Parts: sequence; C-alpha cells; structure tokens
Amino acid sequence: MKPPSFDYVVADSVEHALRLLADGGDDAKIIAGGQSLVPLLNFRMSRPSLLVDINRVPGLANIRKSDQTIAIGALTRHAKLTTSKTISQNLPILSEAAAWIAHPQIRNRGTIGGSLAHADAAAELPVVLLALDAYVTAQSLQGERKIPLKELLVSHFVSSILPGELIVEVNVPQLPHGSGAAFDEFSRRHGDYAIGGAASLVTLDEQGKCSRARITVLGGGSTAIRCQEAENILIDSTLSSHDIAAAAHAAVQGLDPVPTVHGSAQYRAQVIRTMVERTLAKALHRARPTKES
Amino acid sequence: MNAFRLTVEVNGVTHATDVEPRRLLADFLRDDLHLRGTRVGCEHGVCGSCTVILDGQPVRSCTVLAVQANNSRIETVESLQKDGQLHPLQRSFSKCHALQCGFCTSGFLMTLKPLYDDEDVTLDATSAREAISGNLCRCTGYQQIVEATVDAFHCRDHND
Amino acid sequence: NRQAWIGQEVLRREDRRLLTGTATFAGDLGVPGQLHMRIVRSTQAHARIVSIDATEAEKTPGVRMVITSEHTRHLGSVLLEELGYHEIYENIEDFSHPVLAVDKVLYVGQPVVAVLAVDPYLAEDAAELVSIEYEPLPVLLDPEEALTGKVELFPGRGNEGARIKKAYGDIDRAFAEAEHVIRHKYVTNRHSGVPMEPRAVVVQPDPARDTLFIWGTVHVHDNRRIIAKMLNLPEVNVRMKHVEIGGSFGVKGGVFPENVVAAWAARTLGVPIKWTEDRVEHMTSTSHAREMVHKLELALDAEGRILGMKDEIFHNHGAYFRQAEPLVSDITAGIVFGPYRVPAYDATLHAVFTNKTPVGAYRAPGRYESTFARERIFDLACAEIGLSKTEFRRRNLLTAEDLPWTPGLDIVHEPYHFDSGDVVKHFNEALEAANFSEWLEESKRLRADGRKVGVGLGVLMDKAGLGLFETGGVEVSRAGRVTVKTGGSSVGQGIETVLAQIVAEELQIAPENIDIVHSDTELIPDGVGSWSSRSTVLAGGAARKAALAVVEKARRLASEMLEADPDDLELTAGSFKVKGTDQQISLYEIAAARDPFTARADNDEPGLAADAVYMNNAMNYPYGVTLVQIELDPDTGGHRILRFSTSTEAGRVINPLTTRGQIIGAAVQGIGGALYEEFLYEEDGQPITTSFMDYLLPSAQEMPNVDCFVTEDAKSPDNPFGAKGLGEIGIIAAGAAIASAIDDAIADGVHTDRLPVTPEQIFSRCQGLN
Ligand SMILES: Cc1cc2nc3c(=O)[nH]c(=O)nc-3n(C[C@H](O)[C@H](O)[C@H](O)COP(=O)(O)OP(=O)(O)OC[C@H]3O[C@@H](n4cnc5c(N)ncnc54)[C@H](O)[C@@H]3O)c2cc1C
Ligand SMILES: Nc1ccn([C@@H]2O[C@H](COP(=O)(O)OP(=O)(O)OC[C@H]3Oc4nc5nc(N)nc(O)c5nc4C(S)=C3S)[C@@H](O)[C@H]2O)c(=O)n1
Ligand code: FES
Ligand code: FES
Ligand SMILES: [Mo]
Repeated sequence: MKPPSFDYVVADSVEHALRLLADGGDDAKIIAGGQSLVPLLNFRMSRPSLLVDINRVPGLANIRKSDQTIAIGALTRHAKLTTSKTISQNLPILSEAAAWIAHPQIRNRGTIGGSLAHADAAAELPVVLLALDAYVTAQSLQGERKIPLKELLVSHFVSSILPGELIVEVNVPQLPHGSGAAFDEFSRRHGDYAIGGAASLVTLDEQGKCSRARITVLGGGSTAIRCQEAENILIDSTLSSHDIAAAAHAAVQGLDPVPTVHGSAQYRAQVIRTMVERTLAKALHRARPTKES
Repeated sequence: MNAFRLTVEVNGVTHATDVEPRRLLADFLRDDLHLRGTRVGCEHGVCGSCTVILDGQPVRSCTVLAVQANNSRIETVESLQKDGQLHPLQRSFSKCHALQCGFCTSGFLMTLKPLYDDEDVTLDATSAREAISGNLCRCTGYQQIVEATVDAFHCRDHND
Repeated sequence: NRQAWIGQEVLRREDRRLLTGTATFAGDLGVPGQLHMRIVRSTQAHARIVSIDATEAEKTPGVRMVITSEHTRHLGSVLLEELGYHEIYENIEDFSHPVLAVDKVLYVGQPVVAVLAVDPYLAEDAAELVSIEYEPLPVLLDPEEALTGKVELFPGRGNEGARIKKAYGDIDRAFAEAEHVIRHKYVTNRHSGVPMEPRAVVVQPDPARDTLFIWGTVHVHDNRRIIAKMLNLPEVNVRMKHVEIGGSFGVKGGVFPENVVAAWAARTLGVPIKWTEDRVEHMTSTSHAREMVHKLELALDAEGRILGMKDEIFHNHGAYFRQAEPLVSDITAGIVFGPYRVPAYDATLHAVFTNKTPVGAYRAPGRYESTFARERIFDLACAEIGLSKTEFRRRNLLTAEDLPWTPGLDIVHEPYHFDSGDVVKHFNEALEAANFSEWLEESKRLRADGRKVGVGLGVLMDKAGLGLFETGGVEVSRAGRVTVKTGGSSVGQGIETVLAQIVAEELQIAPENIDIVHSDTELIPDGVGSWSSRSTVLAGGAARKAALAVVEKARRLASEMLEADPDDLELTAGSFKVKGTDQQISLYEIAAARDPFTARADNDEPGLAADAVYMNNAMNYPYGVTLVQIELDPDTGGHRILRFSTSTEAGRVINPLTTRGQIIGAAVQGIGGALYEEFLYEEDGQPITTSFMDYLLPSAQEMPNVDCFVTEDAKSPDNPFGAKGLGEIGIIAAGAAIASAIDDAIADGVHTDRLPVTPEQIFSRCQGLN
C-alpha cells in the first residue's frame, strides 16, 4: 500500500499540461486514468515528485469518423469502446478486444491514452491497434508529432514517448469494406493478463481471393508483433483450413516469449499458434457482406 | 508543503476538508468520513470490496487518489439502506445467503447498484455471473450470490 | 404451539451488520493518539545479519520509535504454543522469529524491525530508510533434502521437526502375502486460505497499568493466555474485545509476532498502537499450508480388497512452528486411510523445515493432502487390477457390520485416544444413495467427444474436542430480548445464528429476540475457540444445558410465583400456561421480577471441575464423496468444469441454508487448490506469487453453475443432539476427484501426481495426437 509523497495539480488545457510538468519536474508524471500509475505507487515502484492530472481536460474524449480514418481522444475510456458507436465498422475488433481488459470496474476509468503510453507487454490494445495500423499524434511544447504504432512500442512498459510530451489522440484508418475482424486470447481466468492471444484481420477479394491481411501477436516478445511474412502466405490464396493452419503455424516460428509463472517459452508459442488460426476462422464469416442479413 | 482542499459529495452529504494528495480514496472514505462500510482487501484493483460508486460508475476506491475525486458524487454501501428498510439487493442477499464473512459485500452490492436502478436488463444466471465477476469472494463461492442477484431482479420486474 | 427451529432455514443474524456496514473490523478501529506500526521484513531467504542503521529512520519526523530485536528478545519470551504437547521433544524451535532475533533470518517476509509513526503513510516512509546488511546463507526448499540435512537452519540443530509414527498389528504379513503391491509418491501444492480481510491488530493500553485492551483479531480470542504469559502481566488485565472477522480458514488461527510486538510496545509507552497488513505481507507472512510429499504403498488381493496401506510423508512446515505444532501433522498421519477397511498401516511422518512462510492450519488441514494421495493410489490400483474405481470403493469401504470399528491403521491417536470411535454408521449407502442421486452413471454414458468424469471420498477429523469443554451462557431479560454468551467465534460461518436456533428451540423464543455475544473476555473469562468443524455440538451443547438450566431456574421459580406446583398445561410461549386455560406468566416478567430481591434471574452452568460441556475421547467423523466431470480444450490448456456435486452425510444439519454455504464455498476453495493456487518460490529463495495478479483466486465465471448437495441425516452420533461438523467437508475430496476426471478425459494411465493442474501440463495431448 501507501504511495509516496507528491505534489498534485489538475491541468486546464492540453498545453497547460505540457507547460507545467515541463518546468515542474525532470521526474514529474502524468496521471489520467490511474489504473496503472496508482498501483505502481502502492508498490512504491514509481517516485513522481509532481503528478499532473489531465483526466479533466476538454477535447480528448470523443470519437470522430474524419476522412478515411477514425479519430479517438486519448482520454477515451475502455468502457466507451465496448460502447457504443462502436465505432464505424462497428463492432470493430476493439469492442471485441476491450471486453477482455480486466473488468468493468477497471474499464470504467482506464484510458486508451494510458495503456499505450504505459505499454504493458500483455496490453490488449496495442496488439489490436498495430493490426489496424494506428497513428498516434503527440503534442509537445515545441511542436506536434504523429507516430505510427510500429515505432511506438519499444519494450515491455516502455514507449517511444519523449519525456514531457503528451499523447493527444489515436487515429485508425478505416481499412477496406466488408472485411473480417476477430480477436481471441487465452488466460486462466477471463480478464487476466493473457498467456497468448492474437488479432487477425482478413479482407476478401470477391471474387473471393484474399486481398489484404494483417496479423498481430499478444505476448510473443516484449511487445505486440506483426507477422508480416505469415500474412504473405494468405495473399491471393482463398479460404482453407490448411492455408489458415499454414499461416498460423508460420507466425509463431519467429517468436521467443518470456516465461515462467503462467507458462514456459515454447508453450506460449503454441498457444499463440492456436490463437492465430482461431481468429482467422472468424476473420472469415464476418467478411461475408454483401449484407442482406 | 502541499495541502489540497476537497469538495466532494459523499452519500449525499457534501464535505470540505484538506488532505495530502497521496492519500487514497479508500483511506479518505474511512478517515475521517467514518464510513467503514467500504472495505479494503487486495491493494491493486482486484479484491472487489474496495468498490464504490463514483459519479454513477462503479470504480475502485483504491486505484484513485482521494484528490482525484474533487467535485464529484460518491456513494458507498452505507447509502443503500433508506430508513431501516434494507435496499432489496441487501434483502435478497440475506434471503439467499449470499454472504458469510462480510468483506465481499460492499464490493458486490455497489457493483450491482446502478445496474439495478437502471431499467435494464434482466439478470439471468449466465449474465448474472458476468456482472459480479469483477469481485472476488472466498466463501460462497458465487453460486448463492448469482442466485441472490437473480432473485433481486425478479421481485424488481416481473414481480407477481 | 411447539414451534421448532433447529433444522429450519432461518436467515442469519449476522447479515444486517455486514450489509449496512454497521459492523466494525480490526482495520476499521481508530483510537486517539494512535501509533501506526509498519514492519520491516526480510528480503533474504536465509541469512545472518548486522542491522545497526535505523538512524535516518529514527531522524525522520513523525516517527516516535523504531523497535529492533534487542528490545524484544527481552521479555520477550519466544512464541509459545500450548497443550497437545507431551512433549516430544522439543519445541524451541520454532516458534517463529519468534520476535525479530538480532541474529538470523529464515525466510523472506520474516519480521526483523518494527517502526512506529503517526500515520501509516509516514510509518512505511520511514520503513524504507531502515538498512540491514545480510550474509546470504545457502537455501533449503525441498522437504526431502531438508532432513538429508546439510544446510541446517538452526545452529543448535535442532533436527528438522518431529517424527510421528503409527502402525497396526501385522502389516509385514499383510504386504508379503499380497498379489498387487502398489508404490507411488504424490506431491501437493503449497497454498493457503488467503482470506479477504488481511490480518489486523489494535492495542490500547490502560496506562494505569492495571490492564490492556486488544481489538486485535487473535483467532482464539481466548488465547490472550499466550500474550499474557509472554509479557508476564497475566491474566485478566489482558482483556480482549470483540471484533468481526473477514474470514480466516484457520490461516489466521493463533498468535503472530505482530501481535506481541504491538502489545509490548503498547504497554511500555502507554500509547495505543494500530497495525494493518499489506496483502503482499499476508502472502509472505501469514501462515502457509498444503505442501506435502506422499510416498504410498498398497496391499491387494485378487478380490481387490485392502490388506495393507502406507509409507512416509514429508510435511513442509515452512521455517517455523506457529501454534502450528505437530497438531496438524499429527492429525495427517492419523487419517491418510479415510473411511476404509484397512487391516494394517505404517505412518512415518517427517514434519520438516524450509525457508518458507511458517505453516499454520488451512481449512481441513492435512486432510486435503491425504485424501488426495489416498484416492490417487486407489484409482491407480484399479488400472492394474483392471476394474472400475466405482466398484472398488463400493465393497471395501467400511464394513458395518464392523461398527463400532475401532481401526484399522494405528495405534490410534487422532490426536489422542482412543478412537477411531466410528460408532457413527453406514459407510456405504452414502456412496450408494449419493450416485442414486442421481446422475453418475448417466454421463459415464458419454458420447464423450468432449471429456470425462471423476470421484473421491473424505472422512473428517472435524470435532477436535477440546476436550473436555466449551463454555456458554443464556440470559433472559426485562426487555423482551435474550442474550447468549459463548466461547465461539464468528469467522463468518453462522455460529450466532445456529446457537440462536438451538436456544430458540429449547426456550420457545423466536431466534430474532436472541442476541449472541462472543470473544469478549471480560464477559467470557474462559472459552476454547473455533477450529476443526466443532462449535455446534460443543458451544451449541453449552447453549442447550444453559437454556435447560433456566427452564428449571424459571419453571421452578414460576411455580413459587403463582402457587401451582410444577405441573400445568404443557409449558411454552415462551411463557407458562398452567391448567387449560386461565392465566399465564411470561418468561421475561419472571426475570424482571428477580431483581435485587435477594437474587438473580440467569444461568451459566458450563462448567466446573470435572468440566462442562463434556466432549471427551471420541469425536464424530463425517464422510463424503465428491463427483466431478470436466471438459478440456486441447489446442490450448483450457477446461470448463461441466458438473460438480459434493455429497456428505452428517447427522442433524442445524441450518440447511447456511450449511449449503459451508459446503459449496469450501468446494470452490478446493477447486482453487486443485487448479489455480500455488505459492511459487524462485530457486534462489524469493517469493514470486506475492500480488493477486500472480496468485490465482477462482472468480465467478469459471466456477460450476451449481455444486449439488446430498446430505442425509441417517445415523445420528451419540452426543445429544446427534450432530456432526461440516465446515470443512466441502474441500476434502475436491482435489482427487478433479484429478481423476482430468486423467479420465485425456486419457493416459491415471498418472497425475503434482497439484495444481496447470494449462502447460495439460497439453501433453499435443503429444497424444503426435
Ligand atoms: C490487457 C490489459 C489487462 C489489464 N489488466 C488490468 C488489471 O488486472 N487490473 C487493473 O487494475 N488494470 C488493468 N488494466 C488497465 C491498465 O492499467 C491500463 O493501462 C489503464 O488504462 C490504466 O489507466 P491509464 O493508463 O489511463 O492512466 P495511468 O494508469 O495513470 O497511466 C500510467 C502512465 O501512463 C502515462 N500516460 C497516461 N496518459 C498519457 C498521455 N495522454 N500521454 C502521455 N502519457 C500518458 C502516464 O505518464 C503514467 O505514468 C489492463 C489493461 C490491459 C490493456
Ligand atoms: N451454519 C452452520 C455453520 C457451521 N456448521 C457446522 O457447525 C460447526 C460450527 O462452526 P465452527 O465450529 O466455527 O467450525 P470451525 O471452527 O471449524 O470453523 C468453521 C469452518 O468453516 C469455515 N467457514 C467460514 N466461513 C466464512 N465466511 N469465513 C471463514 O473464515 C470461515 N472459516 C471456516 C473454518 S476455519 C472452518 S474450519 C462447524 O462444525 C460447522 O461445520 C453448521 O452446521 N451450520
Ligand atoms: S483493494 Fe482497491 S480494488 Fe481491491
Ligand atoms: S468473502 Fe469471506 S464470506 Fe464472502
Ligand atoms: Mo478451520
């Protein structure tokens, strides 16, 4: 229990936040949700001098269908991903994926902006968002960056976010039309940090070849992992238990996971393996529209 | 070095007090707002008992610094009972022996409260289990709780 | 109107306290001028120390004192445990640290230094600043290599533990003349109770020195007896106050180092001291259990009947005895046979030491670990003999006939003798009627492209009298209400309800009007406590002859009040109808009348010299079969427990609604032990499972949609009322039956040894298809 001592402030605006924590501390931290920071405090695994509460800043809370993409504010709650738009193409994968993030009590306060900056190796969001080819706009005192999700994820509990700067919004490209999206994970109890999980997304060619496929892996290394070559197999080829099995069985060969408590290294590689093909199963079906259902 | 003044609504009664930022909401809601009803078991958003209604949404009073709750409505297990009469959730919990120790009772009850008060949905055994799942108990296990919640929702809706 | 209450489903009396939140818990308590104790615990598994630097801890403001070892090895005895001793030999030690010794460290999480500050936030703020340099010693972890003993824990050495031995008649000939002789060793997982309320203590001294108040939760709250002796200030003056408890499962049962440090520090400062445990701490400091090694052997004939059965057991006690005396180890060695025909036996239990958290007594201690191996050797035996586990257990269960069956095993001291006084009856019709209730055969019949089924039996050492006595008291009043004092303790299993019924039945007063007071040693100078499914026939047996002492004290006193002699109508309202049907005197007005008129209107007859209540030599042994079916996902490691049904015979269920809680709830704690819970230590010595993210507690979705309950009240034992202990009968055979099902569903060999059953182990079916 018992978190360390710190000074605490609530930011009024997006640059107010940047303005204050900048001169406020070499080691000043942001809070928003809390569900990762506050527990890291009761374990005394973090020593912020200054905490900046941004959880009460206007703009970063809404969901837009801008252009050929979809904008999501950083302070968007996990619960407001299971609900409600939800978003376009909706269910996308996320409402199927967020439904795994712990429980309602935690989902009620955990932000998307937090989980990405926190970047737990087993975080369900980045794994998904990499398969969607995310794009993260990060405002700083000096200027504003936009970083794709591939460079963002550094290691477990490490992101490529510069100290001081702030994740503002995540925008995902609205992919093609009538494609298949699925997400499954395995864990001892429903909602625990999964042993292995996968998010696979297939786009149909109708005439029914495969036009595009994006695959990611939960718990293959220190971060989410694109199986860029396991995807190459599916391309042009149709359906089929085998192409699926051949794709899945070839996504895990490049993976060395970490153990031990919940499972060993090679173990996880085989769980992830059944996660890939299984997601690819429902990654069809959902890809059927033409609607009339 | 730094004091913070809270203006929070708790179970109706509004409070104004200065607290050091690092004190967790759970500790604040037990001292000196002596509402021991909220209970603390794990220390990292798991045990359940921890759970309170924040602004209508059930959140853990234990992953929230008391300071983060300024200018907000908060409700605890003390707020169910209205003039002697136990809130129906409390009644069915006793009618179905949904509790033996006591700890996992604030947690579950407060989780179930806004779900109850809002007109939907029914709660059937399967959907009932999923609802309470965010709370752990080491005594029941759940069978009677799941049976308790369902009972509460029948006298609620279809109700003779 | 002869309204009956025992056996009825009545809603609990405790309910409202806990629902509204009017009830106070140990952590809930606040006292002005409080000091907050935080404990600096070990970070080494095995190490001797030079510790002298609390300087910057002492010098941070808000901190009143930092307690080192030198303060407390004083007086400052070392944690005594009591009777059950012989002793053989000897004791010291463990006891634990027992209080912070300035020399060696025997496990991570051991108390070394206590701080005392104004708020608990500042308390551990100063706890960090304490520095202790260690000499790392070699680390002992495997119970078997404990006694093949290099790397000795105590320099006095101080042979690791106590060696318990029990063995009937002629097992040499029972084995030598056997066709199938079966040898296999089993290993049980190290897990505990892990209740929701962590441990918490509050001590307020009356600096008038006369006394000391402890709203601490010390689990026989009548074991001030230890603290008294330790502090040498006995015996009243250590007045214990009642608090509600958030579950214990025996894991909290007794005196801890924290208890005495607080009490000492409180006394010698005249300042109230408060202590509240981390969960993390709880995982490394609160008593452990369950870790054993079960070498076993069987002697069988072409019929399949038992002739001989047993070999050595290695109970890993952690680093220390912690009023966790051979008691449980002694029990274990007594009943690895369960309710079976077992002509002979050879227990050689080795209670041993390792660098782990000192082992206490988890719900059904030593009987979860034993009924596992026993039912895992019986299932294995059916593989070679060739035929069904169902019809093996079916005809060499417990002949009766035989009854009373004075065994059959030892040399019978469970825990003293002599027993097993199995005067309680029909072993079989339970199993028979339990499967005639009603499925089992119905989904052994499985199209089973899913998975399969399992069984297991459990008898229980569950009224550990204790022996001789238990106190109780009933009091009628001027206000309508009734009061019951008892040596019981509401861990949250419904004592205060059960006793109220017992009293209600005999007094003809609604259980609503009756209140129950417990664990308040000023009202109750003597009580035994609550462990080993006991408190009903003992403390309920106290309540009976208390309520039966008033009826004479009253009915006699009522005949004097009016002028009618002691015969009337039949006499209950609760009041007094003579005749049919003139007049009446209520039971309360009688009491209100006995004021300062030369007297007193109450009873408290248990007990005197030659005790009361009287429960002596032989306890009741309840028995029960668990039935399970599981499905398994083989491409991953998953499983969904499709069905579950524990069924246990126990005469006179006092409250059916609440007993259902005690059966189901326990059963789940068993599944938790069977498939989720294990304390994992890293090979160097550090605990890995310290949070809740690591240690897996069963949650709502994974549990069986129903545990069915089959209890019958045939054959009431002869301790009036003929009732049994039931607070443990859930978990007993929960481990073995799950295990059998898993092996039945794969299906290879029936060859599972180590619990729990991890998802990694459970793709050895990827092998099967390969
Ligand atoms: C798979 C998965 C499992 C989970 N399991 C659990 C669980 O078992 N128990 C539980 O309690 N929670 C769980 N969570 C919740 C998890 O802690 C999330 O990270 C949650 O969103 C935490 O709140 P937060 O990150 O929004 O705010 P915080 O936790 O306060 O954020 C922590 C860190 O993120 C940084 N940060 C936050 N927002 C921004 C921003 N806009 N720009 C820059 N930096 C920022 C801060 O600097 C801070 O140091 C889980 C989440 C996932 C994805
Ligand atoms: N409503 C009840 C309650 C109990 N009994 C039975 O009658 C006796 C009265 O209970 P008690 O003597 O307290 O049994 P124990 O002392 O062994 O403690 C109860 C048992 O079961 C428990 N149930 C618990 N339930 C809760 N909620 N919290 C705990 O900490 C509990 N701890 C325990 C522990 S420890 C055990 S071993 C027990 O034999 C019990 O089996 C009964 O018939 N009907
Ligand atoms: S202790 Fe705060 S949520 Fe369990
Ligand atoms: S938590 Fe102990 S009774 Fe439910
Ligand atoms: Mo117990």
